[PDB]
Amino acid sequence: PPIAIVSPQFQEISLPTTSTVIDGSQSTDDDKIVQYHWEELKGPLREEKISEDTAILKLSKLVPGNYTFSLTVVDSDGATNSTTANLTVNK
Amino acid sequence: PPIAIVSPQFQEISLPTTSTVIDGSQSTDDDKIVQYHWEELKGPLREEKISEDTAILKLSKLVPGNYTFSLTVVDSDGATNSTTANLTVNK
Amino acid sequence: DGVGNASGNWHCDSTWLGDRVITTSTRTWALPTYNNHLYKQISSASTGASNDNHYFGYSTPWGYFDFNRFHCHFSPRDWQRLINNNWGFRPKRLNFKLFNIQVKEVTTNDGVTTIANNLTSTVQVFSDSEYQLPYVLGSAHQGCLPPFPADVFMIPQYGYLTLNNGSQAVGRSSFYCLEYFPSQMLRTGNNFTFSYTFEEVPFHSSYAHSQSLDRLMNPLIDQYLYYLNRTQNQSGSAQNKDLLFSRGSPAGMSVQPKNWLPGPCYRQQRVSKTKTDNNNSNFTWTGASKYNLNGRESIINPGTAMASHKDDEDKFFPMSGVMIFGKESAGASNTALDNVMITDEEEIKATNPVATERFGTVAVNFQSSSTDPATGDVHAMGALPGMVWQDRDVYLQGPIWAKIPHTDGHFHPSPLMGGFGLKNPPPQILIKNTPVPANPPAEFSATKFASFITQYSTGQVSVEIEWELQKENSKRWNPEVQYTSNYAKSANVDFTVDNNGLYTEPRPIGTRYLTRPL
Amino acid sequence: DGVGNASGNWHCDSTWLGDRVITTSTRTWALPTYNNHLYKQISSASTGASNDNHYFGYSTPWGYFDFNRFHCHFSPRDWQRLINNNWGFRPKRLNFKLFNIQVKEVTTNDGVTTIANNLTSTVQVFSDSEYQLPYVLGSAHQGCLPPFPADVFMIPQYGYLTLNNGSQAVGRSSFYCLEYFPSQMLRTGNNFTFSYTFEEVPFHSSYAHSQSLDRLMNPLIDQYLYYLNRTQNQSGSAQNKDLLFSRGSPAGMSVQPKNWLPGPCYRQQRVSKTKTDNNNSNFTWTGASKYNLNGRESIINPGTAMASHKDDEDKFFPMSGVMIFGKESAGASNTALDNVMITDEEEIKATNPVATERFGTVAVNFQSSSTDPATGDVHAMGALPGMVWQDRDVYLQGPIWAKIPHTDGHFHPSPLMGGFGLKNPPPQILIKNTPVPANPPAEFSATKFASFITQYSTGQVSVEIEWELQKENSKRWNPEVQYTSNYAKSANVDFTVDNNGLYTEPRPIGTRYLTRPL
Repeated sequence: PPIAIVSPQFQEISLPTTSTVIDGSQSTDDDKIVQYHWEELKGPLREEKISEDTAILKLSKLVPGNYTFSLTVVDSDGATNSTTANLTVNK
Repeated sequence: PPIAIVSPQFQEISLPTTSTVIDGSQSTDDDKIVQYHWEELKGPLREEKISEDTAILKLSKLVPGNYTFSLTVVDSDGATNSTTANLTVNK
Repeated sequence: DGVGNASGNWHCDSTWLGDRVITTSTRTWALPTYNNHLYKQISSASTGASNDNHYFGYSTPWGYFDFNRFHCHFSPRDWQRLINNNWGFRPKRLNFKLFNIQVKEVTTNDGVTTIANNLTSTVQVFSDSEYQLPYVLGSAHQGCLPPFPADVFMIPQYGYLTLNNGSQAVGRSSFYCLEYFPSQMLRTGNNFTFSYTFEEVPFHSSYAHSQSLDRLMNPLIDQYLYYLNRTQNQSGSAQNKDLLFSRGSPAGMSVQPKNWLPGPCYRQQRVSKTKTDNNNSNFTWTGASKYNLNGRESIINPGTAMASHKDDEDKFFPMSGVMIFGKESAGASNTALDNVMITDEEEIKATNPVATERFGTVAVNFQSSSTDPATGDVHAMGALPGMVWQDRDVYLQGPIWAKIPHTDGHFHPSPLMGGFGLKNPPPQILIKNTPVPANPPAEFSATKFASFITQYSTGQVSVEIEWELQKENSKRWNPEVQYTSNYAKSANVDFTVDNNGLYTEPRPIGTRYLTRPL
Repeated sequence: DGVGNASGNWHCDSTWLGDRVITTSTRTWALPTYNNHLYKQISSASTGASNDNHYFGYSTPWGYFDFNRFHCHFSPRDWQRLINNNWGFRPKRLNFKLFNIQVKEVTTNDGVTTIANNLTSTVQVFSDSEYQLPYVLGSAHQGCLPPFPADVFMIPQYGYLTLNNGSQAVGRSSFYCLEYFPSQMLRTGNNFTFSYTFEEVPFHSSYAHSQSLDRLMNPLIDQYLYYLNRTQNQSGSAQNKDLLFSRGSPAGMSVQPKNWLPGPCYRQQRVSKTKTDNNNSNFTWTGASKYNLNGRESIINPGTAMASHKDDEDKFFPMSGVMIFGKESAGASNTALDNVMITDEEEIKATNPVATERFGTVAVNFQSSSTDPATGDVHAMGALPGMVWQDRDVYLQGPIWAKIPHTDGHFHPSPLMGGFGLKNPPPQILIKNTPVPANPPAEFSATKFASFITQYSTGQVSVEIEWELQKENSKRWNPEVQYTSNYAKSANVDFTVDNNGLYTEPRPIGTRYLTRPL
């Protein structure tokens, strides 16, 4: 289809240090993938979103809670696949 | 436009000999012309129509009366021009 | 001149002359039939690999000889005899021979393989001595001559990769038909010989500098050049900014005007061999050093020649900055720490930087009364004028040469895996069983052939490289550090066979044991 | 000199000198046993074919080598290297070699074929260098050397047709016994070599005229010759017939006195590649061009060298006036439009007519006051004095030469399929397994043999044709149109192998890309 895979689905970040990376760059295809698209499902506000239309995330300023992003890839010709990630952020 | 010109507009055919040619092949253009298209306006029936979608006519079996054909040319890209011809057929 | 006559003898000498050493090695090979004689293309669209792991290429039935590791020529005693008293070595010429060809043919009649000796079948061999082909050698693959001489090895399969727009094929993608080269048909009585002479490649520096680069001064006399020692006079109350210069130094050695610079740097990641002092992420590929080439990322691995760690930090290693040779009992997927051999690279700490460390700090802003002099941190550094460095060490396992790619420009063409960067490397010797078909039908058919006779070859192969040594000219007083065997009551002798005949190289041996002053 | 020695090496070079190109090609062959060693006659009375499809002939157990296609010598890069900068090419000499013969023999003992190597069996080879035989080559058959060099091919069977009164045999029907020629017995250690030098055949014109034939005048100056412009003065009422001549022309170019004539014509049928604009009949053989020879009709196919269609009429093709090469996945019976390759022939529109178009109109009657000047329509036209034309294009698939038949007269002996009409062509090389009989009975028998040992041969075969090139001498300013590969991200590289090794030629490549002025 366009098959996507996220880095783990499940991460464990220890407080106070909130700076992680979700690596959706191991997502495969039989051709090139035109773009990688990040979104967000859960989580509170006040985060510095950096480059949602790219491959490797640079996540900062994470409130301990439950974040849930989602990677979506687009083949040529267009085909989507949404695989999500969970951010179990604990003190 | 596609400018067309017919051989004369006015012919004089003497009976019994009814075999004429309308030469719409001096019709000009700035490019090629894709096809030449003959039609008919006036005249009685029972004629052997030969190759209305061509350049040089081969007209036969003409009743003394008033025939009126019409040449239409088509440029690439498409542009039409209808110039007619009169067949003053007399005994 | 067969069939009842050997077409060559077994030569496996290693002779040590004055300024040159001739290391002959002869192995027994076995060439199967690859692809069932087809030029099948290979791409990534069948498996469906990642965006940086797409490829496109072809896979021939030819097979190549790759004598491109050092232990294919040097026994561990000859390597020890070399690296202990030599400041350098380079090859002069090689001499390749391929004899005693036996073309067997196997019949698996009713589940029973009956290997039958065939006498009229041939073997095609050509050496690509004009470099029209992709040069797969020097990519550090398997399928070499084996380390231990009493091992039958299996010849690799020659595939090659070309340009791709992902898993597609751009109109620059070249296809190489290898029967469109003049090969040499070899029966069971003939032999393939050719000779080759290397370029005047520089000597591999098989020494370690006994002086640092920032310690190249007389420790007694002080210099005549001054510098700024102090931008704030201590009058016991507050700031003054009197700009005190003073001469030096015999003792303040870190601030003197040096003359040269350490080499280029490109930081890897500091990773502990002890698992308790590593981050709990993965890592690699998240915090690795990698480069964009045509929009696809690739780890540097092992990068530029840099030292592995600081003084007494043996637990750390650069994430991809070291050669990691596998032992036996090491699979090709997710092996633990014990079954590999991380080559510690620490003899080049003098000239070269540390791959897990910054290469200094430049300044950012302009200092004034208003703004403090903020400095930035340098991580990657291209070559400045006045930099000296020393190339990566070679190993008994590691590769001998590589091909300098035929580009319009290249900067210091030493291969990053170590070795001799050659413009015209030793040519690829490609070998292939001539396809002998099975019985054709009685009526003529247009379709090519769906049935051949299953066969394979075997035979011997001699490679004889003459090296050129650089005898040391030292006036060191105290003894050197040399590669010695562990003198102890041991369970098994190192670099030898086992209870059931498995040649196990226990450790990677470098070549930098001697000391030249800088 | 076998058995433990190869009797020849694999040569598959292609060297480009200044004014000549030497294209060696070597293939692996496999010769079966045809007819079980019998001269069985072949006729049409067994099947019962149509009245134009009756034949009578013989079918030998001999087999021939037919290196009579262009891709048996030129790789697609060498063809591109030829046709882009050459105004012509012709062959000088060939050099045929046949080596490494292996005579296997198969035993199908209890349903299990056990192919056993035989060493004393021979192989008969003769080259018919005096032309006593029917010359089957040049009839565009299969069984050539394969295009791709890594293909084992199967040798054709030499049959020949003679004169018939239907499916009967007239008393002029010759029978050719081919063991009544001196062959050459070849064991597994011998080799067949001979050489051949071509005639001074003209260069194949590998260019396209950059001027029309009816456009060979200065577009600025008008001529000094007059002509009849008008046979009716327009005095605005009726006819006058004043016979107005006037000079020309700078602009009325269609009426000027030309100097030469376009070539001969013989109309084919205008057939669309789009199925919706064709008549709903069948058609072919109803409205095809065909000739009566001894009272039996045969389609011309492809006829005289004519252009395929007019300007921007790519959908039309002459019914039998084009070479139609098959692709793979194309059967030998009723294949669709996609699996064939209709060679578009449009570079000779300048001199040659269009095969779907009349070659002008002659007049029929005498014009007078009584009868109008009726004109008739010309369809077929023999050669008038002053006609120029240009021969049919060659292709990478199509044939190289043909034999000019030894008649008392022939007009412009170029073969209608394109190529080099040779009086003395390359001689037929015929090959045959020597019949080795099985065990005879103990008492003498008069009947010949109903039992032989089933066997077949294999081996290699080298053909090395030296060509003579005609370097271009152009003073054209703007760039030429040359054969380029499609530069795009493609799924598969053209003229290469596939995922499972099938060499597929994607399109027919002509040779007329350069421009000489007329």
